[PDB]
Amino acid sequence: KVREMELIYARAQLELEVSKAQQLANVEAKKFKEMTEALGPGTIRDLAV
Amino acid sequence: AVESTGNAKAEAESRAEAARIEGEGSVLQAKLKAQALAIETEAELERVK
Repeated sequence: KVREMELIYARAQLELEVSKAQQLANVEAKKFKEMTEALGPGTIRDLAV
Repeated sequence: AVESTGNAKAEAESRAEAARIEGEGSVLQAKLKAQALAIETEAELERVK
């Protein structure tokens, strides 16, 4: 029974964990996408060339 | 022969008696211990849940 409850904590906490990492990955990637959409191709072009 | 076998038989049967009372007593005490651990881990599993 302790193994069972342990499976409950495991599945729940793992799901919340993956959801957190996913949502943070979302805000991060959306942030970087906002950056490249903002400063534009030519700015990173300036940094590169 | 009868003397030494008699005393050795007495001490040996004494050990057998102690082993038997220890036996059944271990059985019952292990059983009550089983119910105790059962109810304790049950309520514990509940509140922890």
